[PDB]
Amino acid sequence: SGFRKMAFPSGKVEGCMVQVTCGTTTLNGLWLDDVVYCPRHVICTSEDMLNPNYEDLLIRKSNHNFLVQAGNVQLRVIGHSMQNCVLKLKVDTANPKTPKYKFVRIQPGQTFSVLACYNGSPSGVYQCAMRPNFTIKGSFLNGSCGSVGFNIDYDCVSFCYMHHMELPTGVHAGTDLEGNFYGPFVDRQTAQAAGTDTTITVNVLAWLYAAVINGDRWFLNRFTTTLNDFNLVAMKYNYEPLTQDHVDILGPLSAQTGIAVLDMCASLKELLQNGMNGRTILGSALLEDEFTPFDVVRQCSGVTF
Amino acid sequence: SGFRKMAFPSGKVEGCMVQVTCGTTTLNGLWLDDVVYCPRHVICTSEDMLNPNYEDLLIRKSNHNFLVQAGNVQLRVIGHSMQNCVLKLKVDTANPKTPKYKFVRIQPGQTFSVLACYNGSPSGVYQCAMRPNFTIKGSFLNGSCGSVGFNIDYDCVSFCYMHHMELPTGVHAGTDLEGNFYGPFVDRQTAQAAGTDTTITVNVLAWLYAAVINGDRWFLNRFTTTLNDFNLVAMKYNYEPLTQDHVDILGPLSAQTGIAVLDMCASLKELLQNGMNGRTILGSALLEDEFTPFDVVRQC
Ligand SMILES: CO[C@@]1(C(=O)Nc2cncc3ccccc23)CCOc2ccc(Cl)cc21
Ligand SMILES: CO[C@@]1(C(=O)Nc2cncc3ccccc23)CCOc2ccc(Cl)cc21
Repeated sequence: SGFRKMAFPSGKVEGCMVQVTCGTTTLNGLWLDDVVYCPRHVICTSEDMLNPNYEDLLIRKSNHNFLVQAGNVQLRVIGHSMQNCVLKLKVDTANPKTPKYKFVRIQPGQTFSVLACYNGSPSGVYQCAMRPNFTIKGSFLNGSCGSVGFNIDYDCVSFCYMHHMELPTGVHAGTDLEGNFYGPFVDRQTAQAAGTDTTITVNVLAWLYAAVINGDRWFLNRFTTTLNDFNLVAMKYNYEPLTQDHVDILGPLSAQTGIAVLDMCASLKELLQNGMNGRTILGSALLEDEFTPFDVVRQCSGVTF
Repeated sequence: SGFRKMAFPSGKVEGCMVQVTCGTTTLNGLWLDDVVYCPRHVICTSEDMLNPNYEDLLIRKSNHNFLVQAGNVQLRVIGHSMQNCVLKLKVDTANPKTPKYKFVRIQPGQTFSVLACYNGSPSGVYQCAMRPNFTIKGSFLNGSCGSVGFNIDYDCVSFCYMHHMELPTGVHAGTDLEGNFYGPFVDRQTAQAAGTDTTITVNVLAWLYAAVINGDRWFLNRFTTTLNDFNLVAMKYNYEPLTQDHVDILGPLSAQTGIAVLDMCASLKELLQNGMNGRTILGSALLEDEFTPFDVVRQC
């Protein structure tokens, strides 16, 4: 019993974190095989950030301008190139701790673990979701750029996020490991803002199934709803639309608890329209949307890596 | 910016998790140097659990009755001894992945990371606090016994908890790594219950200081309180008493934000009286008590 916000074990990623220094700037890099990946903004001064021409700034750098430190060992950079907003530093040593890995681009609503790092040293691990507005509500201080987000599927690490920026509201923006930003963000010090966000409906439903599995049933009711009527209510409360794909994905949890997905939607509708009435669900007074249906099944079944 | 419930990176502990099997029972063990630590209840059958005589059950076991698996490698048990409620299995191989470590017994209110494991394989990592009633609100299924709690301040892993039991309310009980239970619990299936839980007041105050550091001030007020008047109020909401030690520990956060500890106590009293009025503090509609003053300074 019990239901916690749980991250994947971070060991496979810890063995890939390195420190990347370019001039006065130090941030984190991900060392996989003979390449160190890091935000291309590592080459910018604060003035360069105002309006950077990354190709022009990079052409002025040599391999020896990039200092890469893996623990207490300096790696030698033997090549450098840019792919979108990520800088790829070729090094002369393949990382012996390189796990089985893939680069995957996730969709909003998907969760992942973040290994927050400073000076190439892991500091903490937490779980978060890619918001519908493409930001993450992370916890990152100055020096955290290059920290990565990942999932583990069997023995394979799927890297899905690299940290680049903090927006004025304190939320975060980054790229996939191919350097493509999540969201309409750019790696430039210019006015940017997180758009209006919405709640990840399928994840709230998954978390309500988790509460039922853990013995919390007060919110259940005799009612059901149509998918269209539920989506009218979801639109009203700034919840993401629930698709037939979401309903299908919740099938296993629906079969286990005996509560049809549309039956759980009618519980959610009542919670949106009436609140919790002083009660809590899994120790929360808010509807939690950072557990996917897969996270709920994994946590309630004890999947290992 | 941002404030998350953050666990320590688990890699140093992942490299210590092994599977321990004794007869029909399989659970997790912690392999440090040439010793594998695990709950002594691994030697019990479901029947033995009501009134086990562990000394008598253990004397009947030989080294070959314990199967220890580290990944896909079977380790050879060359000795076994019990220390309180933990079984220590001496093995013929020192763990090459043994980090710098220590065993520390924590106090209620302290937080730690749990690396939940099944069959010697890590499943996930999360952050816990030792509740005032000596239980932890974990996430543990059957097979999770032997999973450990730890902190990693400055490259040294301080192991503070080993999982042993789930109480009827779904909360969890365990021991330190010397096998001493936290709380009045025993490793037997006799009727046991978690005592009435209370809120960790010093941690709620630390988290309010985290909220001020992150730019939120809506809950502040023009009032202060005496420590005794605060405790008289807080006790009515099932909050733990705030001691002068707690006030001293909050000194650094008080100096950084410019909000005296007793001024923050007055904000807490008001929050308990009013609720949040539809507002949130650091993304929460409840007062969070699983961040210590040390955690707040580390993260902010
Ligand atoms: C590279 O630095 C920037 C940044 O956001 N960095 C940070 C990222 N995370 C947490 C931060 C906490 C505090 C201070 C900075 C943080 C700030 C300057 O302008 C920009 C502009 C664009 C980009 Cl892609 C990054 C940056
Ligand atoms: C030895 O296992 C017991 C147990 O609590 N195990 C568990 C520990 N964690 C999570 C659990 C989730 C679901 C099922 C059991 C769990 C159950 C029998 O009585 C007892 C009595 C004492 C002790 Cl020290 C352990 C136990």
